[PDB]
Amino acid sequence: VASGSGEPREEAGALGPAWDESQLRSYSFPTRPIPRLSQSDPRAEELIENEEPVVLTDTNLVYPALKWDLEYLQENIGNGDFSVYSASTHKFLYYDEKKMANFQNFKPRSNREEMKFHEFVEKLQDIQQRGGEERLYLQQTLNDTVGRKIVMDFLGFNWNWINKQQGKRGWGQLTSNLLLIGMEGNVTPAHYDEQQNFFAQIKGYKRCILFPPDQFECLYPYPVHHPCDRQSQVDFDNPDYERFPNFQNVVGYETVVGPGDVLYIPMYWWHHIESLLNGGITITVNFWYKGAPTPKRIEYPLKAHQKVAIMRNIEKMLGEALGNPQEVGPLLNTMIKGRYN
Ligand SMILES: O=C(O)CNC(=O)c1ncc(-c2cn(CCCc3ccc(Cl)cc3)nn2)cc1O
Ligand SMILES: [Zn+2]
Repeated sequence: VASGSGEPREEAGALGPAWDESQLRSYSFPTRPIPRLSQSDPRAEELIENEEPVVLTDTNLVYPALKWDLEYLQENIGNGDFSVYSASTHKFLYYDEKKMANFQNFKPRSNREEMKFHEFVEKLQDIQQRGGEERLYLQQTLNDTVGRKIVMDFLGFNWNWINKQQGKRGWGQLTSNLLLIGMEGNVTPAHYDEQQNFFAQIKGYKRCILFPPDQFECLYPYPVHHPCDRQSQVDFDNPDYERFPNFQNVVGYETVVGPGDVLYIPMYWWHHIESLLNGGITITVNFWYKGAPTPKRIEYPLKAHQKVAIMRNIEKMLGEALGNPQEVGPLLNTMIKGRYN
C-alpha cells in the first residue's frame, strides 16, 4: 500500500486535514514517501544534483498564482485558443498525433479540442449541473497572448530561484510552461519525460507517484513509434501480470503536493499523477528544461536513464533503416530468440 502516502498535512489556522486518504486511489504496489524539505536545506540541493525527487515547500516559485481560481482566470487570461482534452474516464491517456499515422488500429479515447477559456468553464459548469461523468483536462503552454493581470503574475514568479537551479545543474533552456487545470479524480497515467521538470502546484492537491528509470523493466512502455510513446502499457487499475509480470516488482516514491509545493521530477523518472477524488479543481504549472548535456568521454557503468536513451535510439534507428516502424518488432525478436534469451 501507500506507506509513502503520508499522514495528511494539517493546514495552518487549524482549518482541518487538507485531505484524507479516502481521496487517494487504491493500487497494488508499495510506496515510500518523497521528502518534503525547505529550499535552504542542503539535503534538498543534493537530491536535485543527484537527480532524485524532492518536494520543495517554500520556493515562492509561483506565489502570485496562488490567488488563481477559475473566475480570476476567465476575466484576465484573454481570448486565446486553449487545448482541452476530453475523456470517458478518470484516465487521460494522451496520443502523439504525428506518430498517429503509423498505427491506425489503436483507436483514440481522449481527444483535443480548442476552446476559449469561457467555453471550457462553460463545459465544467454544465457537466457540473447535469452530474455528467465526462471529464476534462485543460493543458496549454501560456504565451504572451494572455491578459495584463496574468503577465504580471507570471513576472512575479521567483525566476531568481529557478534560474539559479538551471545554472547550478548545467541544464539547458526552459522549453515550456504548461498550465494544467483538471477535475477531481482525473488521472494522468504513468509516463516519463525526457526533461528535468519543476512541477509547481497552485490550487488543489495532486498525488504524484514516481518511479526511478531503473524500473523500466516493470513498467513496459509502448514502442517508441507508437502514439503512447513513453507511457506505461500497464493499467494501474487492473494490471495484466501475465503480459507484464515484472509490474509485481514495482515500488514507487509517492507524495501529495498542494498549493505552494514544488515537486522536482528528474528527467526520465516515471510519474503517475492524480487529482485527489472530491478535492475539486486542480491547477498546476510546469517548468521543463532540457537537461544537462552529456559529457564528452563517458563514465561507466552507465546510469539507467542513459540505457533508456540508448534503447530509444535503437528503436528510432531501426525504424528509419527498415523504412517502416512496424518492422521494428519482428526484427528485434528474430535478433533475440534463442540468441540472447
Ligand atoms: O497531470 C499532471 O499533473 C502531470 N502531467 C504531465 O506530467 C505531462 N507530461 C507530459 C505531457 C506531454 C505532452 N506532450 C505533448 C507536447 C508537449 C510537451 C513536450 C515536451 C515535454 Cl517534456 C512535455 C510536454 N508530451 N508530453 C503532458 C502532461 O500533462
Ligand atoms: Zn509528464
